Amino acid sequence: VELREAQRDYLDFLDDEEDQGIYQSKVRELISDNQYRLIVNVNDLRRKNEKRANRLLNNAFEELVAFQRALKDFVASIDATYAKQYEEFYVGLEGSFGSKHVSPRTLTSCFLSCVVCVEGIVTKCSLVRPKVVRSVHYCPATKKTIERRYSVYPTKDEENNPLETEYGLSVYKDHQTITIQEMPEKAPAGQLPRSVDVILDDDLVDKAKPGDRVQVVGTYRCLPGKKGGYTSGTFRTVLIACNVKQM
Amino acid sequence: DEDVKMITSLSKDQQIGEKIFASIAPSIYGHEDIKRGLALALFGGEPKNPGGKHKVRGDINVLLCGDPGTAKSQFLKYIEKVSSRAIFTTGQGASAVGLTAYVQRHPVSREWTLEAGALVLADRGVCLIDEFDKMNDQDRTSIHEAMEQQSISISKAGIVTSLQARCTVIAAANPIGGRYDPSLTFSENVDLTEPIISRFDILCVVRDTVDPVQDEMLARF
Ligand SMILES: Nc1ncnc2c1ncn2[C@@H]1O[C@H](COP(=O)(O)OP(=O)(O)OP(=O)(O)O)[C@@H](O)[C@H]1O
Ligand SMILES: [Mg+2]
Repeated sequence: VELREAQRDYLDFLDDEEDQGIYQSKVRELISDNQYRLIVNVNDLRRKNEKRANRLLNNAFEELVAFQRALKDFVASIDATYAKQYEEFYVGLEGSFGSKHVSPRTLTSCFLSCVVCVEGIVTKCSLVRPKVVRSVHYCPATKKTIERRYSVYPTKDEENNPLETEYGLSVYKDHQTITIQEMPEKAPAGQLPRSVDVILDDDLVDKAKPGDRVQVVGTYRCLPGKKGGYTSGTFRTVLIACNVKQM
Repeated sequence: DEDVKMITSLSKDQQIGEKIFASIAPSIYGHEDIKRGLALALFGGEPKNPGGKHKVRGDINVLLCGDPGTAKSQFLKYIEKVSSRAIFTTGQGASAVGLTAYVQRHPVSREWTLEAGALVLADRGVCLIDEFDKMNDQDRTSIHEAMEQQSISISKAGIVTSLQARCTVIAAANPIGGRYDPSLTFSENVDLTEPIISRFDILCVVRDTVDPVQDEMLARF
């Protein structure tokens, strides 16, 4: 019920053409420019719906999923032809967050599952790597094709017949990891710096380079303890970015 | 308890000062003035601080400069033996105790430690320096700041500290040319700078003039 109401509110937010809105023109430009990411100002959403903005800031994952679903529905309604190419769209955020504008030094557990904005410098970057989404396999012995989705790699048929992988039919997405360090111009003198880890996916992979000053908006989450009968009770925290800006 | 009474009785002696002066360095022949100055340094004075603005120290630093073969190191060894808290070091190098503070993993204990210089370890004690003219820039700067400000400031590996270094410094040195020249001043005969020399309260000059009777007595001893 809550998710459906949030989706309804998000759908109502976008239909602003009869209210001097700009987002319809933005979506038209995105379709024209073959882009699948939309940037929405947090200030405008707060002006139009403060409760939805508060819920999104205090709870990110579910609200972001609902907003992506709403954007999918909106793009479908505009031109379902374009929506066929991509499975889902992605959301970008902009504006003044206020209390959630947090430097790497001031990041704490109080901001878990929330949307935060950080400003820093890039020190470490990793090579771009593909990640599997779907897999297609073929059996020359029986001329049968099987499909698998990911969110175990099959190797043999039911009758132990060998399976051959079709790399071209599979789906891959880009992935990269970067590190952000507090700017020395603002860090206290005589103290060691503190760093945060950020994950970039899809079209945001190649938007950062080491030695550059950037501003990143994204969700703050923990990583669960890996498999084992005993756990230390300490989880690593990694930022999942949704928008990167060159200041 | 009886020791206090014995000390008070000894103080009533009319020649207690001469006895104390002659007691220092029994194995060293001659150099009465050096022994007297070392006694004065050992007994020390009294620091003063009107309010929290004007600080005046009470430590008596001693510098000895002399020709080779005048037994300068024996006085330092005797002072190290006598003093309850005495730290001995040499400026040549490979000293057991360093003169500059640093943060490092100890080779033996394998633990992350902050090791201060000999000046800090000698707080309210005595610091003896041999080969005072062989020191490098870091040791000279550390000694200068420990003698002027009586404190050491450390800013290393994210650690910012200030440590007290209230100590009495006794140093030994040799002339630039290997032999003291009376025609030149003391400053021109030593590789040290004037501000460093100005810190020492007592400066002693030792020469190796050929006196047959003194040489005969020294050889007999
Ligand atoms: N007045 C003295 N009485 C007894 N021994 C003496 C006297 N003067 C010098 N010596 C002897 O001279 C020797 C020289 O060694 P010593 O370490 O004392 O020299 P030093 O003056 O420190 O020399 P250097 O300039 O090379 O550092 C010693 O074995 C010491 O016993
Ligand atoms: Mg010597």
